[PDB]
Amino acid sequence: KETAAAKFERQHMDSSTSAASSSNYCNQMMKSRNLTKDRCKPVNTFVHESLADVQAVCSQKNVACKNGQTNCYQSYSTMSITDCRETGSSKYPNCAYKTTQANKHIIVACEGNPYVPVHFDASV
Repeated sequence: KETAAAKFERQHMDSSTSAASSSNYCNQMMKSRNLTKDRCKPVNTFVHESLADVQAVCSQKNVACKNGQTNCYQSYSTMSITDCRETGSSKYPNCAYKTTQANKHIIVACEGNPYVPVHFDASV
């Protein structure tokens, strides 16, 4: 099985671009990151910053997670992100996503030693 940290990296990291290229960014990325394999993952955020910068969020502002856990952290600075969400015409295996590029603070839950992101909670 995938470690929690590796799954976060696969689902949420895109350090190769500074921002979403086009309207087709999400369709391309959701597919290549294997998030459309058995089903269409309905919502997924990619972060366009270095892994180091995202990992550093675990030592930033400690905040509650949406679910009530206390191991979430909000980035002090805004980061380049792309929100990917299924559209109305999306039907597995023909997954279709809307691509929304933005610059926001990210909030992640962190766990482990080393203490690293294991879940993407939200952006603000």
